[PDB]
Amino acid sequence: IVGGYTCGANTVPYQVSLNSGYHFCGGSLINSQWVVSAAHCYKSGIQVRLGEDNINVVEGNEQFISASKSIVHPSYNSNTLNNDIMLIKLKSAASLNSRVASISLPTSCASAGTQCLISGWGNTKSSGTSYPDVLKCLKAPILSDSSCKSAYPGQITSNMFCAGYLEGGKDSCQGDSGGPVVCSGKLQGIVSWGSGCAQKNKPGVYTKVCNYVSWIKQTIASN
Amino acid sequence: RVCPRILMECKKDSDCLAECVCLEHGYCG
Repeated sequence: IVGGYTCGANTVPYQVSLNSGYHFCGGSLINSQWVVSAAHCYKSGIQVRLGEDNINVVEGNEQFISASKSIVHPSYNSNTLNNDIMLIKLKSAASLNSRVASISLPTSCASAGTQCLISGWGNTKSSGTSYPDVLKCLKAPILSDSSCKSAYPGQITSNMFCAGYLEGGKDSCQGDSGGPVVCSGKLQGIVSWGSGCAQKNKPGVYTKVCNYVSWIKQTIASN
Repeated sequence: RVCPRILMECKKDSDCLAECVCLEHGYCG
């Protein structure tokens, strides 16, 4: 997260970290057994970490659970990042508590102008590298399709939306992939891609969760 | 450029996804 503030410990209880040695993507706990993330986050041997704030330091609310199964969306395209979504089933259910809680799925898509919360442990510099210890937050509006498509000519499919600021200066960024974009208490977005971070006229691009609610509720209750 | 927001160590550009490149402190971006 570039431009953001510090969420505070466990105030975003559905945020998880995907770890293979180190933190490399986020995700969102959508019940005690399943997390949603970006399909480009797929790796074999994911460990999922719940109840984190400081990723380097054990504060004892955490739960560490391996992924038992990862189900990349059937129409995922790694060249275009279209359908950039994936479900991870946990090897055990997590315990839900006040630090560890799941986020609802939307019943409709959200409109342009609607303010959302984005979180993650990714890079906080738009030039250079600075990776934080503690979870950062950002509030950012869904931008129009027009303005998205013109920011990224050719690259915006119907499964994506832009959120952020055409001015630059605040955006998500590397190591935030797969993490939540939450608007009115529903998971609308997954952190997916951008051209740089926080660059003027290049807002972040997010997977459009409302286009997938069926496929998720399908997959989850069938696996 | 299309660069996914994953945290990925690299040593050369060609290590990275998509049209990310390998930047100065050994991470894609």
